[PDB]
Amino acid sequence: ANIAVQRIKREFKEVLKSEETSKNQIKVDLVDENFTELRGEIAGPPDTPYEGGRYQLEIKIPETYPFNPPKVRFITKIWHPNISSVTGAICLDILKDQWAAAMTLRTVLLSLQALLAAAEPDDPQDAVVANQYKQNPEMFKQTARLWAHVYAGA
Amino acid sequence: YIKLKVIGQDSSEIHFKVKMTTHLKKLKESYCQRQGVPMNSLRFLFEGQRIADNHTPKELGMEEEDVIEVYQEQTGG
Repeated sequence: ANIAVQRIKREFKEVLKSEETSKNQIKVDLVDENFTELRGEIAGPPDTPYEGGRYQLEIKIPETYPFNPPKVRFITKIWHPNISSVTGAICLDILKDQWAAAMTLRTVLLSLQALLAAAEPDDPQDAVVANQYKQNPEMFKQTARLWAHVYAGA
Repeated sequence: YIKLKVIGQDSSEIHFKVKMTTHLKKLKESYCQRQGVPMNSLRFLFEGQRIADNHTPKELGMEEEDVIEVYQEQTGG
């Protein structure tokens, strides 16, 4: 849809103009001329093991958007119970059964940033990491902190 | 007042009553409103030159039944 491309363009600029961008919490780059792929970046939220880090996000707009959600993946490896430590695949309701057609790129980026500050270990993407979060919090932090240095520029 | 036809690439022709000494701001916003798209998402031409918000039919030499051509913006606004 050209409705979908015009929309994505508008939401791209909405992120550009956002306060969260001017504070350098979130940003988005254009990848393809056609607006079907973007690259997001979120800062590690303060008082978490990601803090100091920056996380790139592959964002792909499927053909059935906006009736299906953007396909989002971490490019930057991260140690988090709701993100694959191997693939960056994300467990998050708004990317699945709680997607709503009126949700914006900005909404997605902010949700992912809140995801980083707020895990749901009883619905993991990475059961090893989630088991560690639950059973051994301190090893979980040290590891998340080292991944953030190693992979996220922390 | 003067009738003016606004034509899109689909070749739709939508008619407007417009005051001679009044900003084309209104026309442009009313059109975008009719079509449900943001203003700044479309540009409007008369004789191959873009209308501006400050422009009026007073200037531009705009007549009865005269046509304005509307196009989508690359940015999309």
